[PDB]
Amino acid sequence: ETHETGTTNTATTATGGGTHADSLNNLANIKREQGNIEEAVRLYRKALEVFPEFAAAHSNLASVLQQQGKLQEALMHYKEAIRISPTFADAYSNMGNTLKEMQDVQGALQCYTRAIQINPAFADAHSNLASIHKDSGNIPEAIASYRTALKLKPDFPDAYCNLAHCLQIVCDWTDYDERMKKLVSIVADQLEKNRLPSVHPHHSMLYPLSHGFRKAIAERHGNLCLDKINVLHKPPYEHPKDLKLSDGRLRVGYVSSDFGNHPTSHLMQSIPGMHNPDKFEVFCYALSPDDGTNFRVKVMAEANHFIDLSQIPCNGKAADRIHQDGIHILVNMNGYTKGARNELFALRPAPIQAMWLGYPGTSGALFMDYIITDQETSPAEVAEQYSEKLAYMPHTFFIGDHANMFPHLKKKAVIDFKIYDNRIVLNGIDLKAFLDSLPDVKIVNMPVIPMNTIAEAVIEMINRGQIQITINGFSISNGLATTQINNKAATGEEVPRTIIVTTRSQYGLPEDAIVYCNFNQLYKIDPSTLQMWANILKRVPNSVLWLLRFPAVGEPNIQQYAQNMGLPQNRIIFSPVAPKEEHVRRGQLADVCLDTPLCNGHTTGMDVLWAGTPMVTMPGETLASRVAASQLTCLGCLELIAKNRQEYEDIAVKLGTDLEYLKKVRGKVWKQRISSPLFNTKQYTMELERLYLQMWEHYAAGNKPDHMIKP
Ligand SMILES: O=c1ccn([C@@H]2O[C@H](COP(=O)(O)OP(=O)(O)O)[C@@H](O)[C@H]2O)c(=O)[nH]1
Repeated sequence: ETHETGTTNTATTATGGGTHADSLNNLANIKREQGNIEEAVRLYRKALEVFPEFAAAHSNLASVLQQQGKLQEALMHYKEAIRISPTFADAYSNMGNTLKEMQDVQGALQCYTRAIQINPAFADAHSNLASIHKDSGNIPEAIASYRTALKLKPDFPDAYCNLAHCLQIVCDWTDYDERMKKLVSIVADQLEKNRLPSVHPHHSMLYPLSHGFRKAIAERHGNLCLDKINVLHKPPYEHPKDLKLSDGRLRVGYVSSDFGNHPTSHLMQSIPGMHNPDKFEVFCYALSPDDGTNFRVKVMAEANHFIDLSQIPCNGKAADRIHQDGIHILVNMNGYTKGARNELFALRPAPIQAMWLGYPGTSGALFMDYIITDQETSPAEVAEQYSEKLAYMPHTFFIGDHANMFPHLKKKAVIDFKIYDNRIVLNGIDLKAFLDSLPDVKIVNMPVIPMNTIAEAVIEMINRGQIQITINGFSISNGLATTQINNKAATGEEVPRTIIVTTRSQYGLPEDAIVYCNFNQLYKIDPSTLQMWANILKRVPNSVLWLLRFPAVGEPNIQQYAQNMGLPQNRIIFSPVAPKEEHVRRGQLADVCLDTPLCNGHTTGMDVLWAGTPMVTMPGETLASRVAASQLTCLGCLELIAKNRQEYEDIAVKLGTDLEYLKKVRGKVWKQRISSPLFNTKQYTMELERLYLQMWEHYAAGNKPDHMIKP
C-alpha cells in the first residue's frame, strides 16, 4: 500500500459576466494561489452574494473548501455549479478530486470521464484520471493519460512529476538524466513561486534534489494540514508539566494507520508490550479499523491502552481524545504515507511530538519536535535535511519483529544432494526432533541430511510440486505451498507448524553458482545501480542476480538495460512477490544481497539479514540511503559498507569469488543476528525508554527541543 497520488484542481477564470462578480472571483483565485485561503473564501462568498447563480464562483469556492477539508460543503457547491451549467467540465473534474479524497474511486472516475466526455482536450481531467490508474496499479494506463495531459498542456508540473514516478516504478529510464534535471527545475520554480511542489515528500528521496528542497517539499506538504485545522479555531492545548497525574509514569502515545498486517507492525508489534509498566504507560492510537489479523490482536492485548481513532474521524475530536488521555510524548509513525492524519499532530495535543520508524524522512513541519534516528543513519553534519531535532538511539533506530515472527528460521538443516548452506534448506520448530529420528544425520552448527531414502522422498515432493509429505510422524511441507497449509503461517501471523523445505530449484536458481539478490520494489533501482550490479556479475563468472516482479511490467525494462551493459538475459532471474514468511525464508537461498544505494532496503534489509544473508550497501546522504549501513553497523559487519561504487563492487566480487571469505562473513551474519542488538526488541524498547526520558526531562525543566546526540 502506497500513498494516494495528488490531483490538480482547475481554477475557472470568470469572463463575460458582471464586472463586480467577475472581479471578485478572479481576485479570489489569485488570493488562493498565494496561500491567502481565508481571504479567497471571503471573496468567493462576496461574489455569490452579488451573483447567486455564478457557476464559476460555486466551483472555485468548493475547491478552496476542499483544501480546508470541508468536503461535503464543497460537493454541495460543485453540484450547484453543474446545475447552473451542466457542461461545466472544470466542476466535474474538481468534484472528481473531492470524491477521490473521500475514498469514492468510482464516483471520482464517473466525474473525470464525464469531464473528458464534455471536453476531450481538458488536460487537468486527463491528469486526474491518470492518478486513479496510478493508484489502482495500472501503470501503463496512468502513463498514457499523463502523456495525453502533457500533450495538451506541455507545462504541467503535476502531470510531469507523477509521470516521472510512474516511469520510476517500472524502471523506464528513457532520457533519465534530462528527466532528473527537469524535476529539479520544476521544484525550484514552484518553491520560488510559493506553489505546492508536484514532487511528493516520500518520492523526493529518489531525485537529485538538494536537502533544502527536500525539506521544503516536506514543509509545504505539512502546511496542507494547517489549512485543515485552522478552520477549527481550536486554542492551544494545556499540557502536563510533570508526571503526578500518571503516578510517575510517562504516557507515550503511538499513532499509526498500520496496526494490522502492515510492514510497520512487522517491525514493532512487540514494542508496546515490552514497555516497562512501572515507568511507562502506553497508548496505541489506531488510525485504521481492525483488519482481523493477529498483528492487531497482539497490539490490542499488549498495549496498556488501545484507542481506535478510525471511529473518531473528526480531527478536532480525535486530538481532544489524545489530550484527555494525558499524553506526554506522541509518536508519529506515518509521516507522509497513506492513512496519516498529520492534522492530529498539527493540533499539538501533546507537549513532545516525535517522528519514529514508519516514515524515512523529515516532516518538515513545526509541529513535530524530534526524529528518532541514530548517528549512522543521521550524522549531525546532515541535520540540515531535517526540521526536527535529532534524537539518537544508541545503535540503530531500525528494529524488526523477526525473532518473534520467524523463530523457525533461527536454525536450519540442509540436504547434501550429491556441502552447501543454501541449495536445499529445511526449517521448522520440530526440526531437531525430526533430525534425531534419522540415524544417519551428521553435524558441521548446521545438520546435514545425507542423500538417502528420506532425502530422495523430500526432493521428489519438491520436483513434483506436492504440498507435503509425512516422514516419521513429522509433516514436511513444500515452501511454495504454505498458504494451502496454514494461511496465518504464510502471512507471519503464526509460526509455521511443519518442517518447511526451500530450494534453489523451486525458483530456477543455479545449483553451482553465486546468487546475488535484491528483494525491494523495483522503483529503488536506477541506472547507476544496475550498472554497478552488471559490473559485479561481469567479474564473478557464472553468478546470477535474483530480483522480484515488483511489479512484473518492470522486468523487460531491467532486462533490456542489463543487455545493453553486456549481461545476457539468463544472468538475471525474476521471481514473483511472495507471502511474508516465504519471502524471509527464501532469502536463505541467496549468497549475498546487493542493497540499493538510491533508497536502501529498510524492512527488506532486516528480512535479508534474518536469513543470514550478508548485505552489501553504499550509504548516501538521505536518511533513506543510509538505513542499511546503520543496520549493518549495529549487526557488527562494517566490512559490508562501501564508501563508493568501486568499493561496493569490490566487496561484492570478493564475496562471490573467495568462497572461504563468503562462508566466514555468512557465519558472522548468522551468528550476529542473534548476538547483536539488531533484532533484540527488549533491548530496543529499553533504550527507547531512556531516550523518551531524556526528551521528557529536557521539557520538564522548561526547555524547547534540542538535539539529543551525545555519544
Ligand atoms: O516477496 C516479497 C517481498 C517483500 N515483502 C514484504 O513487502 C514489504 C515491502 O515494503 P517496502 O517496499 O515498504 O519495504 P522497505 O522499503 O521498508 O524495505 C515488506 O514488508 C517485505 O517484508 C513480501 O512480503 N514478499
